[PDB]
Formats: sequence, C-alpha cells, structure tokens
Amino acid sequence: KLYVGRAQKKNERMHVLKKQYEAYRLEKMAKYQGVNLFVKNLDDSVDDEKLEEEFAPYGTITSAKVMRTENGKSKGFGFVCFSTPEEATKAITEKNQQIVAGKPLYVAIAQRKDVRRSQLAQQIQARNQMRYQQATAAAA
Amino acid sequence: NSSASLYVGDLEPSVSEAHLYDIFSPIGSVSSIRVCRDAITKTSLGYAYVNFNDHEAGRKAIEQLNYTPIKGRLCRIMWSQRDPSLRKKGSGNIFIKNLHPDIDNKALYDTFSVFGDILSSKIATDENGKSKGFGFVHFEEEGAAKEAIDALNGMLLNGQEIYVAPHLSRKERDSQLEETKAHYTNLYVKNINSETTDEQFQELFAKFGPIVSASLEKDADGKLKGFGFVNYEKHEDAVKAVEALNDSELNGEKLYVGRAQKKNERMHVLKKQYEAYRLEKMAKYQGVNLFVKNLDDSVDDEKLEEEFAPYGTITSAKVMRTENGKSKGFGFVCFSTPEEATKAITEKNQQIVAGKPLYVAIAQRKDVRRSQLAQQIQARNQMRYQQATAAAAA
Amino acid sequence: PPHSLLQYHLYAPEQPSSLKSLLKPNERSADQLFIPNNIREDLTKKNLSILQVFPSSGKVIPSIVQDYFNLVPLNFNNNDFLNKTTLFKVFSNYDGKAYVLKRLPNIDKSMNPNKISKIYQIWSKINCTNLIKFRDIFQTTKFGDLSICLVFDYYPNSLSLYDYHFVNFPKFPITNNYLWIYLVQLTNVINSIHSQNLSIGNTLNWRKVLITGDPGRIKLSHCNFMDLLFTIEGQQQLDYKYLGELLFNLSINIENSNNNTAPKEYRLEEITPQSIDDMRQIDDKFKDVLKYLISDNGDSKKSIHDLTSHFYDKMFMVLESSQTYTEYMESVLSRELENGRLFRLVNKLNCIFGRIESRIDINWSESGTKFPIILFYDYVFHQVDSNGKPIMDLTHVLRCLNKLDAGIQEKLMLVTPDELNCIIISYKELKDLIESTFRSITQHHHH
Amino acid sequence: MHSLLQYRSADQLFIPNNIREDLTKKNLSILQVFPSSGKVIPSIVQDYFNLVPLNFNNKTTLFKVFSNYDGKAYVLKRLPNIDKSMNPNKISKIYQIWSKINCTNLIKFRDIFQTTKFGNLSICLVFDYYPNSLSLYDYHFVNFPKFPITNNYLWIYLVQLTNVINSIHSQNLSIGNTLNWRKVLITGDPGRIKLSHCNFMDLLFNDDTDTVVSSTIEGQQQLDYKYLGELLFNLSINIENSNNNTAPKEYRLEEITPQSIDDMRQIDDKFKDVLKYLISDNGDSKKSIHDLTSHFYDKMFMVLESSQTYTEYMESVLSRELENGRLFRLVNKLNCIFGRIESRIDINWSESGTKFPIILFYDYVFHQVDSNGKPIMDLTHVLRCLNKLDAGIQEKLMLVTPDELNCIIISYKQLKDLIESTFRSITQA
Amino acid sequence: DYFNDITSDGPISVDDETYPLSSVGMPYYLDKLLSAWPPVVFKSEGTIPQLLAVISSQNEKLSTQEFPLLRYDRTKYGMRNAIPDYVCLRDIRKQITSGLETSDIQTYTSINKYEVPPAYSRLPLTSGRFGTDNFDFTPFNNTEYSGLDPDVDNHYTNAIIQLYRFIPEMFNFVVGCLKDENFETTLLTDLGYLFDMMERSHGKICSSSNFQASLKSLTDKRQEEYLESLCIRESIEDFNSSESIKRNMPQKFNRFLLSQLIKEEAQTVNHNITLNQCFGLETEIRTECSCDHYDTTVKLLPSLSISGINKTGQNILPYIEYAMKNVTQKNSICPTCGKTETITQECTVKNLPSVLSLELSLLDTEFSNIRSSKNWLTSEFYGSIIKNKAVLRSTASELKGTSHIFKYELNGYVAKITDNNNETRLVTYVKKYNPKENCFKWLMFNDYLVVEITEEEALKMTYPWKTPEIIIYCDAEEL
Amino acid sequence: SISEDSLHFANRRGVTKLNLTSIDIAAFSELNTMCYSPHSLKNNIYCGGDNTNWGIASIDLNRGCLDSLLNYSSKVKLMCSNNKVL
RNA sequence: AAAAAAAAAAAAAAAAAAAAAAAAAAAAAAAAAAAAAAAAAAAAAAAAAAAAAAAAAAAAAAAAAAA
Ligand SMILES: [Mg+2]
Repeated sequence: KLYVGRAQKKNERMHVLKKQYEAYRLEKMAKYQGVNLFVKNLDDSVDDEKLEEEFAPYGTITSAKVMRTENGKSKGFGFVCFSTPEEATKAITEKNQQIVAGKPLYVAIAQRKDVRRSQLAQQIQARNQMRYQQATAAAA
Repeated sequence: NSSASLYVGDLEPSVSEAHLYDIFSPIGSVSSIRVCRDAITKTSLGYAYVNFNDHEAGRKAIEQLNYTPIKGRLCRIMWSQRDPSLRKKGSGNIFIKNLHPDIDNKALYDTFSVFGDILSSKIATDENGKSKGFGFVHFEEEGAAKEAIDALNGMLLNGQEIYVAPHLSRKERDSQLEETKAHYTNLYVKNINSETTDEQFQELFAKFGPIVSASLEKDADGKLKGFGFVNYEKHEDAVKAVEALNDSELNGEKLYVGRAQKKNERMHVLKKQYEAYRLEKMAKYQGVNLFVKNLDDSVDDEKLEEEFAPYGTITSAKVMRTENGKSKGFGFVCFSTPEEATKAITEKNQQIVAGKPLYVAIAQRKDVRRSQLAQQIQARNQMRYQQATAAAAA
Repeated sequence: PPHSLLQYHLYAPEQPSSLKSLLKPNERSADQLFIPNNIREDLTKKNLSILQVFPSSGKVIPSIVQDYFNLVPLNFNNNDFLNKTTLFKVFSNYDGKAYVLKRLPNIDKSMNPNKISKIYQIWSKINCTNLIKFRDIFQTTKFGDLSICLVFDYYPNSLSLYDYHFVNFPKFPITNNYLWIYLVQLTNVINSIHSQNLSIGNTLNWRKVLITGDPGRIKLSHCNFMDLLFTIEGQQQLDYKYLGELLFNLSINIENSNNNTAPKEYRLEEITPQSIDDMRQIDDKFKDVLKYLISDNGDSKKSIHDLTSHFYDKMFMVLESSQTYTEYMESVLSRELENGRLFRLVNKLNCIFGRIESRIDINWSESGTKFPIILFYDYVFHQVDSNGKPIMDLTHVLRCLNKLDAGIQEKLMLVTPDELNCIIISYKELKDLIESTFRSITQHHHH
Repeated sequence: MHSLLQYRSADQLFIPNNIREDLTKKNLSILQVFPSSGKVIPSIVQDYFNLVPLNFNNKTTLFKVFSNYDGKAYVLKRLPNIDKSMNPNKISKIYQIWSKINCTNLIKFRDIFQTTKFGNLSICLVFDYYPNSLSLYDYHFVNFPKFPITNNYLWIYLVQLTNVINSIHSQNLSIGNTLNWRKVLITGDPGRIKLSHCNFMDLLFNDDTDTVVSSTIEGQQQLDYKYLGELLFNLSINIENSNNNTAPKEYRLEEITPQSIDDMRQIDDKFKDVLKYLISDNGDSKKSIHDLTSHFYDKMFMVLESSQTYTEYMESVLSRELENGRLFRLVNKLNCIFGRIESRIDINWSESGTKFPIILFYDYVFHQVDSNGKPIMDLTHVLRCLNKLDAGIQEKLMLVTPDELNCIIISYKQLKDLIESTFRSITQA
Repeated sequence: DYFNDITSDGPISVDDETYPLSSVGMPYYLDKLLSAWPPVVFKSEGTIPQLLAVISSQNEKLSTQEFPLLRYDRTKYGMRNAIPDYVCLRDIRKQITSGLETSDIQTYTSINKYEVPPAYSRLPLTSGRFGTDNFDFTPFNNTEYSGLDPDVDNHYTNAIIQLYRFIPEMFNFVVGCLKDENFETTLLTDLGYLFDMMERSHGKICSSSNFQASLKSLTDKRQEEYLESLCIRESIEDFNSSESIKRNMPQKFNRFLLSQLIKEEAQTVNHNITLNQCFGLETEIRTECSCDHYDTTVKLLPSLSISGINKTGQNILPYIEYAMKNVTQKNSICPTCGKTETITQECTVKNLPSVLSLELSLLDTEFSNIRSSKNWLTSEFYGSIIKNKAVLRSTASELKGTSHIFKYELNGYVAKITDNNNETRLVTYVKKYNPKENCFKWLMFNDYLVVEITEEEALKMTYPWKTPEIIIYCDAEEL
Repeated sequence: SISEDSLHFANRRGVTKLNLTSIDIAAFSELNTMCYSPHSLKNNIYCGGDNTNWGIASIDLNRGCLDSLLNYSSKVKLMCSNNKVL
C-alpha cells in the first residue's frame, strides 16, 4: 500500500499559468459553440452507456457525467459532447422524431435558467387578458 | 399555474377526442384534448390528456369521473404535473400492493381520499374491470403516502391486507396459492451416489432453504435414477441451489441441480435460446442459409439438395408445406459455407431449377412491418399527388 | 390576435458574459456598441402595452364614450374580479391619447357637478411627479348607468409595489436606495398636499402606487374622494398614520423578501416600537424616522420639516442616482442616434453601389466617378486582418464611420485594387462626391 | 403585418426644441481633431495621442485627446510652468486623494504625469472631455444667446453646488479658488454643472490639506461660502443687470456688501436667508449644511421633478430610435462579405456559381428600376423587404435580370442558412 | 409575389424624419432572426492611426477629374486593407516592470505553441550609474561569448553583428584588413574593431556605439545606385512609428551594408574583391525593354531578396531555384516606345558563391504554410549550374546539374519574434562549428542572452510568434 | 442540365442545388450525356465522359460531390441503362 | 383424384436445442417489478471523492564624478 491521498482542486489562479491557461480555455470556449450538450430524456430503453456509444459516432465526450440515480432510479439526463455546430445540425436531422418508448432522446443546448417561468408568467398574463375579454364577450 | 391539463389513463382505442368531447362537454369549459396517439403508429401510451380553460371544471371532471367507463373502460383521470418529473426522477407509481381484485380506482379512490387525492392510482385493473389483486398506488407525495403507510399497514379490507413495505412483484392474490403447503418446485440433483439418504438431503441443504421433506427419489424401476428431489422452502431457494449449488459437493459427488417441475414464479430459463434463435431467425443467414423460394413442386428437398450439392456442406434442407402437402413456394438450405452461398448469389439467384425461377433473400418476419411502413409512405404519397391533381385539375 | 412572445431571445439574443468577465477596455462589444437588452425589452413591452389591441371591435362593452374610443381594460392584476371592471385604456380624439378611464356607476346623491368640478379644478391645479393628471370627470349613461368617469394617463407597467417585489418573478427586494427614493417621493407628495391644501386622499399600501417609470416611482394615482364622492389638519395628521403604516410594513417586509414568500399587510394595530427596535437590515436613523412616524399625536397639519429634521444627505444621494440614470441614458441615446445616422449613411452608400453593368472588370467600375467611389469599400468593409485572415472588426469600422460621417478635410491613404495605384483622399470630398453621385443617379425629378 | 402607425417652463424646465439635433451636434463636437497642430509635443505622448487643443489659457492646457488605453475623449491640462515634483510620495498621495474622489459634478481624476514633451517639464493631468464646455456666464452673458434667468435655475445651480459641498466634505476636504464663474463648466441645456479645476494645484507646491489643523479647510469652507455668495450675488445682480447686455458686475469679498446683498434686486427672504447664511462668516460657526439645506428644503424635489420629467421625455423620444442595432448587424453581415477581391471573380459566384442569387436580390432592392427604368429606392419597400429577409418566413419571390435569364422563386430561411454558412466559413476554417 | 402591398406610398429614400428608422415592418415571426452576433474581441480601438510606375488602364479608361498615383509598394506601406495590432503603453508599464528575478530566463521551450518561452522575451534595460548601482549580466550568459547592448538606433543589425561575426571568410578578411591603417575605410575598419573586441573579450559585454555612430555619421553625411538605394533609406528618424521592426528596413540595411562593405573593400590599400567574388551572385539580369533598346548586365549581387513571385514543392529549394532563373514583364516606360512600355525582364544567376543570403518579402499565407510545413527549410543542399539555372537539389543523386556539385550547409539566420505582448525583436540563430571536436552547436543569441538550442528547434518554424527573415547558407567546408 | 462545360442541377422550383465545372480534375471539361447510378432510379447520375479524363464517372448529386470513377478508354456517343446495366 | 399463385420495385416471412415428476413436491435469502406532458413546455463545465496544505526566498545603500 502506497496510500496515495488525493487532493481536490483547491489551488486556483495564483500564478500566470492559470491566467494564460484560462485565456486559452476562453479561446477554446470561443470555438466550442455548444459542444457539451445536455442530454434530456434518458428514456427507459436507452441506458447511459447505450447513449454514450449511440453518440460516440457523433462526438467526443471529454467530460461524461451520463448516469442514472446511481443507476437506481432514472436521472433522465446527462451530458454528451459533439464536434461542431453543423455536426450538431446533422445530429438534429438524423435522430429526430423517434419515440423510443414514450420520450424522445432530446440531446440539445441548455436553457430555462428562468425562462420557463418567464414563459409561464406571460402565459398566465395572456390568459388573464383573454379571460376577461372572453368573460366580457360571454357576459353580453 | 395551468388551469387544467389532466391525465386520462387506462384507455382503449375506441375513445377518440370526439367521444371525450361528448363526455366532457356538459362539464362547461372545453379547451382542448391532447389524445396521446404516440408517433410510432398512432398508438396510445396507455393514456392521453384533456386541457380545460377552467381549473374548477377540471377539478369537477376529475372528482366526478375517476374510473368511470368512457365507452366501456374505466377512466384513470388524475393529475400529472409532477409526472414528467416522476419520469425523469424514476419516482411516481409506488407499490401499494395486495390490493383488492374486486375494487377499482374509483372505490378505493373514494375510500382512501381520506388518505389523499391519489395522484398516481392504479390497481391491476386490466381486462375491462378485472384486478389481479395488486397495483401501483401512490398519493400526492411522500408525506401523505407515509401517513397511509404508518396509519394503514396490515389493516382489513374485505378480508385482505396491503403491502407497501416490500416492492412485491406480481401474482399477489394467488400469492398464498403459490405458498400452498403441498406443491413446490423441487430440485433434481442428477447422478447421485447411493450414499446420500433422506438424512443426507437435509444436512447441508436445510441452511440453503429449510427442509423437512427430504426424499431419496427411487423410481418405478426399483433403483435410483441418480436424480433426487431436494424440497427446499421457497422457489427462490430453488434458484439459490440451481445457480449456487450447481455441480456442488454434498459429500463427495455432483449436485447438478435442475428445477424439478418449475412452478412459474421464477422464469425466463432458455429465453436467451430465443435470442440465440435471433442469431438465425430474422437475421436468417449469417451469410450461410439460403431462403430459396419458388422451386417446383417436384423440387423437394431432393432436388434442392441436388442443386446445392456443389454449393458446400449442406446442413439443413427443408421445405415447409401444407402439413407436408402443398408448399406455397419456399425452401431453405442452411449451408456450412458462405462463399458457396455467394456463388449461389451469383448463380442460384436468377436460376431455373425445373421451370420456375429461384428467389433469394434473407428470411425475416421482422421487416414485413417495415414494408408496410413503406406502403403507408407510398399510400400517403399517391394521396398527396391525387390531392394536388384534383386541386389544380380545374 | 394570437398569443405569442417573440422575445425568447428572439428580438435580439443573449450573449455570454463569461468572455466579458475577462475583457479589456480596448475590447468593446455589441451591447457596448448599441444597447443592453433590458431597456430594449422594457420599451418594447411598453409599446405593446400601449397598443394591446389587434383590429377587432370589442362592442360587448360600450366602445365610444364622448370621443374616447377603444375602451380596453387594464387587466394586469385587476382588483375587480368576477365583475365588469372599471379601469380601461382608451384613446382620445386628440393625441389618440392613451388614457386610464375609471367609471364609477350607480350614483344618486352626487347630482351636483359643482362638487366634482371643485374637486376637479382643485386637483387639476396640482402638479407633481406622482400626481397623475386628474381629468375628464362626468357621470354618463354608459358603463351600465351613471358612471362618473375620471381620466388619468395610461402609464403602463402597473406595478403596485407588491407587484414589483412579491408578485415579481425574479424576486428582487428594495434595499436602502429605493427606500430613500420612495421616501423622498412620498415626502414630495406630502409637501405637495400641504402646498395645495388637501388631504392624504384615500389610497396607499400597494394600492394605486403602480410603478410606471424605471428608477423607482410612487406614481400615486388615487388621492381623491374617499367618502365625499357623493378637519383637514386631522387628515394631514393621519397622513403620518398611512405613511408610517407603509414604512413599518415594507421595513419589516424586507425580512420577508429575504426569501420568496408573499407577505401580508400589517395595518395600524401592528405598529409596535419593539418591532421598530428589533427589525433587521434597517438604518437606526431610519428607525428614529419611523419613531417620528409613529403617527401625528399633536394634531397640527405638520409639514415635511420635522420628518426631514434628521437628514438631508440621502436626499442628495437620491438626486445623485437620478442624475446618474439620466447621464448614461443620454450616453446610450447618443449611441442610438449615431447608429441611426450611420444606418442612413450606409443606405446612401449601397444605393448606387453594385450596378449589373458595372460588374465587368476585377474592380466593378463602369464610369469615371465610380472607381473613386468604391476605392473606399475594401478598407471600410472587407478588412482582412494583419495575420491574413478575412474578418470583421466592428470598432475599426465605427471609428472609420465616425471620421467619415462629418466629412472632414483630413485625408487617408488607400491601395485599391492592384496595390500599385495608391491614393489619398479627404472626406468632405467623399461626402460631396456621394451627394453629386446621388443627384447624378437619383436626380428625383427625372432620374 | 404585426404593426400599424404607432408611437419659459415651470417644473420640467429642460426642453431643447430640436433635442436630438443638439445631441448629435454635441457628438459632432466630440468628433474631429485637427492634425496639423504644429505642436512641439507630438501626438503619441504617454499613452495618449491626437492631441488637439481648446481655447487659450486652459494658448493651451486644454487638450482634446482620443485615448490609447481607453479609446475615449479626454481633456488634458499642462501646468506648463512648474518643473519640480521631487517626491513621488506626495504624487502618490494626490493619486490617493483624487482617485478616491468620487462624485458627479466633480469630474473624475483620471491620472497625472510630469512629462518633458513641450520642451519644458509639465505636470499634465487628464480628466473626462465633455462636449461644449461653458459657464453660466457663457451660457447667457459671455456667449450668445442670453436666456432670461429665473430663480428656478438659481435653485438648480444651488442644488448642484450643495451637492459638490456634500461630496468634498464627505471627503473631509475643501476646494479653494474655483468658484469664479470661469473655472466651472456647465453640461448643456440643463445646468447639471460639473466643476473641473478644484484648485488643488497649490497642493503640488506645498502641503496644506487637513494636516494644517488651523482644520484650515474649515477656513476654506467659510472661504468657499464667501466665494459661493459672491458667485450667486454676481449671478443675481448681473441677471437683473444683463437682461440684455449689462454684463458683468464683478464684485469681490471686498465688494460683498451684506447691505445690498440683503438689498438685492429680486431675491426673496429665503434667498436672503441663504446669502445671509453665506455672508455672515462669523467665528466658531463652521456652518451646518443641514441648516442651510433646511433653509432650502424644497428645491431638491423640484430638481427631481425636472430630472425624471426630462428622463421620461428621453425615453418617450428614444422609443422611435431603437430599430437600428439589429439592422446595423444585418448590414454588418451583409457588407462583411459581398465583394471580396478573391471572390470577385471565381467559380462559386458566377451565374453557374454557388452563392449566385445572394448577389441578385442584394441590389434588386438597391436598384429597383421605375416605370421609366430609373433605379428609385422607395425605402418603405426596402425596409419591408429587410425585415422580411431578417425574419426567415417562407415567401415566393419573382426576380429578373431584367431580361429572360436566372429567374429563381425562393423563400428566406435557406438564404439565412447560406448567409450564416458563408459568414462562418469566412470567420475561420 | 404575395399581396401584402396594398400601400407603401412615399418614396422616403433616406433621411426623412416624418418617418424615422423605427420599423413599421415585419409580420410576426416565431424564431431567431439574422442579427445573431457571434462573440469577438473587437480589440483594435485606438492604436494610434497614421495619415517607373504609371497608372495603367485598369483605371485610366474611366478617369475624369482624375488624381490617381501609381505609387503603392507592398514592402513600403504593407498589406492591403490590413488592421494593425494593439500595443499601448501598458506594454511600457511592463517595461517599467522587471524582466527576471532569482531564476533562469533561458527557458526557450513553451508547452503551448502559442506561448512565447521566457528566453525569447525582452531583456531589461542596462541601468548605468544609478545610486550606488549598475546593471549586471552574469546569469544571462555562462559561456565565453561576448554580448551586445540594444541602446543603439539600428534596433536591427545587432543580429547582423552576431551573424557576420560568424563567417570565417568575412571574419578573416576584415581582420586582415585591420592590420593596415585604411583611414578611408570607415565601416570596414570599425566593424573589424567591433568583431575583434567581441573576439578578445571572451564573454565580456560589448556595445556597438562606435560602429553605430560611424554608420550613422556616414549615413548622416548624405544629401547613383548607392543613392538609389538611399532614396528610401533615411526615413528612420523620430522613432515613434507603427513598425519598430519594419517590413523592409533590415533587408535594405543588410543590402546596402554589404554594398558599402564591398565599396570600402574596393577602396582599401590593397583593393581586393575577395568578398565580392566570394559572396556575389553573378546575376546576369536582362532587362529586355525593347528588342534593341534594352539592357543585359552581370551584377555581382551578394544577397538574394526573395520577392516570392508565385513561390515557384512546398519547401525552400524550388523557391530559390525560381529566384535564380525567372522571367516576367513590367510596365516601366522605356523611351523607344513612348507609350506604356510592356517590357519584359529575365534574371539568371551565373555562379554559385560559397555563401548564399536569403532576405524574405512575402505574404503571411506562405509564412503560415512554413508554420505548417515541418522542416520546410533545408539544412544542407547541393547545387549546380544546369544549362540556364542553378538546380538546387538536396543531394547530387536527385540531379547533378551540369556544373560542379558543391556542398552548401546552413549556418544560421535571424528570427523575428513578435511575441504575445506584441513586442517585435530579433534573435540570432547560428551553428558554430567546432574543429576541436569536429561538431556543431546552435547558439541562440538574444541581445546579450547566449544559449545553445537543438537543431530541430532551430529548424522549428511552426510557432505563430516566430518568423525567419534573413538566412545565411554557407559552404560546409567554409562553415 | 448539362452544357459543353457546366453541369447544373436545379430543383423543380427552379431554385439551385448544384452546378459545377471541371472542378479541380477535368471532369466536366468534355461533356456528353447523363445517366443514373445502379443504386436507385431517380437518384445520383453516372455522367458520360469520353476523354475529359477518359474514364466515366458517377457523382453523388445529393451529397454535392464524388461517387465513383472508372477507366473506359473509348469515345461514347450515347448511353442508357435500365437499372444496373451500362 | 384435398392434386396450391411458385412473389416488383434489391419486399415477406423455418428455429440452429431441453426442468429430466422418469419417482416419496412447505409458507417471495428479489439482485430491484416498480409507465404518465403533448399548446407553441422538463435543461452543471472546472477539470470530477483534500479519510496526513510548514509556505516573510533575510538584509546594509552614509553616497558621485565626470574636476
Ligand atoms: Mg569623477
């Protein structure tokens, strides 16, 4: 036993090496353009590694946190990387409108950090305006 | 905050949205009906949804119509707001089991609505009303469900308890019929030496499933077959000694334990044989076999084997007929040679043997359905061109 | 007529600010070029709020009230539920003027027009920020019957502060900034009612205080006939009661807006000095302000001085904030104006550029003047970099657009297109050249 | 489809009559820089360039400069007379004392540097250039025209200077001689007057800033009260005097006259209380700005009135200006790659070429001939087409040469796709 | 052609304010429009912007109120439509910062190809008599080789100093010239004193102010083909400039530097032409203006500027074979034609001198191709006069030519480093031969930094920050 | 459509999908006639050349670029195929 | 004399194999049995388990010149 006690990443950005190295990382992030995509609807008939080698022909996943709930219950979600936005476009055009069992394997970009609730807010507003309008017209 | 967007589950294909509109039109605020004809072949997912402009009329249509027969099948109308979260959470339909085989979601819903509005209620109510005596009942959330657990675990309901403590698999009305004290799948141990007695079948075996009944199986021939029936406590310990005591030593000899007279509660033995047949059923050839259709009737396995004798090691020559009478075209020769089969792709495809040509393709019942898909494609295509023709033909 | 958004990062998308987290003062951006997204979407929401109608009738409500047509209701969160509401948007004959019209039906003991006339002129002579125009009051035979109509301006984003902080979707509270801002707005309007010699009116406490403007507004619409629709020193004493009520209310609602929990209002018999001394994230000087705003015991109609006899610095910091908002508003308005000028400029640019018969040679020049026109076009638009790859830099372009938009006498060297025929040229000459070319082609009387 | 036809004083007091014209004239003043200045100091001196001057005696020390490090119009002052700054300790101390000095009407200290570029040594400092710098005496009396001054503007400027007082005395310091009318700078049609000089050039020469506890800055507070009083008094008596032209009436601390400060022409008792609070510089008072603001007590609300009214007027006119940025990025994408000299004559851009009709519609809008064949704009049709192509909807489009060739009937989203594809291919490989 | 055109009445072509640019346009869309702008740096605001050949009838056919001028040159005013890089006085603040402290700066190896290693950086200033102070150099060199000091107005020829110190033909020639007085030969003698000082200093630091001032005062003593070289020369003053390291300056400096070296060589007390024959390319250049009124002239031009016309596979030797023998045309006016004279001109080097210079002037596309072509340049090639051209193969087995296969081994070159901090400086690469061990070494010389790197690193051109410009092949035996 | 030099393919709308010349090999230099390829009928062509590379070629019309080339030396006047013949 | 069309559009169809009670068999040690969106709808990048982070690298310069 050479008991190698690992250290988690606590050292961050003291020398110039993380400053210029994260400048190169930001230069990479200027050139990824939605590589690591949020996998939505990990379906029942599609497993984690089943997904990871269905899309291994269609991207290089440098960071693969594709799991289920410790493979107990489903996550329903993961992360699968792609090549380029036009390879993302062909991945859109090839794997589309296929029900596996009940939910489509919709691997795409990440959004909705509010905007689901902004939509739900403006839809409630629209329903209120249209509901007074239709109540007024029905009350004639 | 949706007004109403409501689950309608355990459907049947007769119920269209016209019939749902005829049901829910005197409720008062009909917004829309999302019939979940899933996009494989317009099939239901087991359910659909109805959307209402009114939240109160939606709550009305739930609490009036929950397992009521819409066109003869009871309507499993519940909430499904957290149900895509139950989908991409794994949670949802919990196993409130040992339910009643004569009580549906409506009567037990109105019974245990004092325990809560059951947001995911199902019993085993298939077969137009028949429950098998269990199901996946789950309430609002963990608190109401845990209230039902800690309040009612083992109470009486028409002479039957419930079991949500363990995730109890199917056949629960007939659970005690499985647990009856006479029948049990024994364990045939093959090739036993005569040293093993009724005492010896209980010594190292009662730990792996308790034994009172230990029978040194002599046959109707006086001797031993070498096969002795080990009578454990449960068919899971039949599992434990078919896949743990396999060729084991009781004293010094083999325990080839097979399942003496399986009672079907553990299953799927040799179903992989099925998938072994999937090496050669619809993906028929493995570049070896030859589905040679459209022989002559005088071309039996006689003349098929006669033609394919230069085409490698013939292993299976076989023509299915009208009960060994009239073949309606097709035979098969499973080869042992793939390159002679390629030589037949050259030669014995587009081949007169007697007077009528051979027809060669890999043999599947799989993509008959895909061919029907292509028939749907060409049908909608000719419908489209006829629609354009009748439109612009004026 | 259909319900959709067209703002799902669709009018103009969002941009990753992680590059802006590590960015240089030379490094500019398109929002730094044009506008941040928030003001844009707020103004477009205001525009659609002005024109929340797609061409229909709406004849089920009465639709024309004495040259005020298109009666359309303010249904933001309208507190007249299960009832035909009274507060509408309407369009006048003059200005098409966007008006809140409020019609009060079913009156009998208010038949004198003199009472509403003196309440009219007595409150038409008033003039303040939060003192929305009190107009156009008469009883009519429509909106049911005997509807006393009054008119305020339309003023969108009905944000009675419970809307602005608790119905509010991102849930932001109001810290000490908007505290003192609303303090000086209320101090303004109580100075206004001590000036114009009227009461507190009727409404406060998340009622009629809809925030139309951006930087923190009161905009208190209703200070009107509470009971006399059909002393004054006591009313200008109970102004402190209403006011210290709202101040205790929001001064403890900061502790509830710590989380995302909708509060309840905490009326006069909850004003307790232990809660004054024990609430958190409050200035203790402001706690002593509320100790004075423990309501008016000595019933003189007390002016705003004894209120403001604790402080004047934070009023200046509010004034500071208002000047800051106006200044960078003028900054981004200067950016928008120069964009409009340069867009008209490039409209003039490509107006004559690219004739079909001109595109013959390598450079696409037909006649005498056209090559000294399109001389510019390579180093203005087609700017390959120093490394050699053809790219676009919006800030070299805009500095060029600045230097050319005036048409100054300063020259510039160019190489076009053979890198032998060099040139230098001054920019007034370019301006006059484009003008003469524009009259040479779009003469606009014959050509 | 989606829209139709759409969108002297008392308290507002800030009403330019052609206001966007005024603002683009201000930015026009921000624009040019005369390159042939002939100055012995070149352009590129100490992280700044294109040094063009302003009016004589801060004939220089007022330089309009476009910046190298920032890229922003700045003002520079030379101090072309001192030559000794032996301690960078005190230079760093001044960098502390004004790099932390933060206000609105105090224009922000940017940096200082003693150069040798004019021939001599000179401790040149920079601040922020504002367009069209004037005094109030410029805004009325020195320069055309002379707007007739009301007491309202006097209250406004009073609020401005009390803001400055609150600012520098929150910074527990003072000013010195800057409160002559000349050494302050107004900021346009409103007052909003932003001082610049702040009289700290003496601090480069000796050391009297709150260390002399005689502090002496309280004497400077009372001094600036006196400067404030003579400033407002000359403003008052000159506004009454130069109703047309009688300007100035230059009065001093010697000509303070608290008799005729109180016997002024048109200043009320509240103004008279203000100037009497200024002029009665007595012993041990150290006069409370809380007391003087309690004497003021109303005008804070009036300048908030004018501020938010002018603000709402700005966004009310800004409503019909916003449709530029999307449009300008459209033109950026458009003329970013249209006639690149490698792609002027090549295979994939001919009539047999790939991106052929992206040319064709381009000038179709831009050279749409009339019934007489004259290419006439009618910019309604232009912007109609521009928003339609910007959208991506599916339409059908006739197109001709004029004669019978290369006619293609097409929709928009594929044009969108080829535009972004070409742009991305240009952007890198 | 859809009828959403019931009315669009007023031709409002530009600048109407009865309708502003606020759109009354679109039908109501659903998704993202065209103006989605991709992220960019936009890092070029405010970087101090600044300011025979007749005009062909590419443009003369449409000239009226004309003012053209056919005067644009590619080395003169750079790349067409280019945008300069940004380097403000925050880089001068970095010059205020120290260079290195308590480590080794000599790291000539970055892990990333984009990052400039510490050895290729600026070395800090040499503070003289500061308060009880002076600047020191002993960590920067540990060898026995003398260093320079960049406090001189060339900024360029310090690398040319370290270059031409390492040619034993040149070196032994000029140190032979030194032993006589030769009072007229200014640059020859003073260059010789400088190289002999660097010789006998043995690691001691040196400067060039004698030879800087001598070169300068000669080029100050100004007002031929010398003067035709000089007509663009003296524009170096008032050092503020967008190019400190400039496109065409050190090339012409080495050009007329060697020209003046051969002039003072021709005006010694012995008047040899040993450097002239030894270095000179026998360019029979044939300016075929007319069929009769034309010129043929053999000039013994010691350098080879690489114009780079079509780069006529990917490597350097066919490009040099183009540069030896090449014909083209020109529109320079010869008087026998009167009008625009469509003259032609061919060039043929007739010898193979033992030292071959290579000055580069080409577009950045081929520089990036050399950054892609690994071992693009040739270490040692063999050349021979085939009938009208020096064929320059690797070995003779490829093609022996028709005349006398030689053995030409590269000594070194001058590397321009345009770093990440947008600082442009020069570094000598050389390969000093050892006869004591018969071996070689690749000495990297920054201004006074002296190290040895490997050959393939010296051959490595793949860095974006690294660019060869001035390349000296020698003869292997003469190396 | 096919000219002496340009092989164009528009869509039935009239909108342009492809058009090429002899791009970098001398494909469309000498042009004779069109065909189709033996994978489908109304699909990618097998365009007839004679000596433009003296090898007849299929080009995948629907991917934008090459399908196949082959070395038939002689000149061809005319070409036909039913499904998989030449 | 149950004697059926000898397969379009690469259609379309074979399986290439078992509880063995043959005789004197009890009551889940399973390792987990565990379906719901769809009015314009579910949305980590950093690089991802500190089961042992000493962390001021002395300093001093009385100062220049060079008549
Ligand atoms: Mg001395």
